[PDB]
Amino acid sequence: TMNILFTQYKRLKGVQEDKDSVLRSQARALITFAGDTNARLVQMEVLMN
Amino acid sequence: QADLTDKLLELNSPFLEPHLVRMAKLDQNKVRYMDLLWRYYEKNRNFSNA
Repeated sequence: TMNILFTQYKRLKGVQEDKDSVLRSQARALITFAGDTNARLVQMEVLMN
Repeated sequence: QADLTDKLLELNSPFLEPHLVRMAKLDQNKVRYMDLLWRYYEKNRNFSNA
């Protein structure tokens, strides 16, 4: 689920800043859902900036 | 004013960063210039300031 998320996120990033923001928001939501979740969320946020 | 935020973000001018900072410090639309400068960071690989 997280991979599909980040893939759609890149699709939207590739309108740009908003796309990346929504991506990081989705990451943080899925993170709080399940720390490896949160670690992956923040690390992806840092990997996309 | 013209709301062409992208081209502004593309401007490679040495006055860009400080002007954005001064605007976000003195204007009443702190949100506007703040978000703008954050994006301006995210573009130039300037991660931490973003």
